[PDB]
Amino acid sequence: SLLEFGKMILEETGKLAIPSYSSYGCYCGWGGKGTPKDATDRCCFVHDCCYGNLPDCNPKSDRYKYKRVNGAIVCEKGTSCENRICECDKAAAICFRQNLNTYSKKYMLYPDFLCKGELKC
Ligand SMILES: C[C@]12C[C@H](O)[C@H]3[C@@H](CCC4=CC(=O)CC[C@@]43C)[C@@H]1CC[C@@H]2C(=O)CO
Repeated sequence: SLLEFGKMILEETGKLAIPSYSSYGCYCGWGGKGTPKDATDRCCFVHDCCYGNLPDCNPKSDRYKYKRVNGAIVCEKGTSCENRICECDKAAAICFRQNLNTYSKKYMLYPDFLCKGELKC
């Protein structure tokens, strides 16, 4: 679920998901169109694609369980949807973490009309 993803992001990165990632670039949060701005946005693009791979799943509302093994995120057994959503969210949180070094506040609240360019999942 969205609140769980938010917590996973905070855990990984130290940033609150709202506002650091909820409106970032062309793909994070509501939004996704055009060319991603940066690596972090590309995380969102791939995450968007990841959710798109699951049209009869509801990742905002569906709660999954995960644990930590070494500080590593380990998705735990639920429904097939929950398992898959968990893996999507886990990847995105790790990707944010991997790309904190190029996170740019200038992409927060990024204007929709600057998102043109195209990209197939
Ligand atoms: C889902 C995200 C996690 C997080 O918890 C946010 C969400 C945006 C909307 C939202 C509404 C809430 O009241 C709870 C948090 C949450 C539902 C965030 C946008 C950034 C992050 C994403 O990157 C999605 O692209």
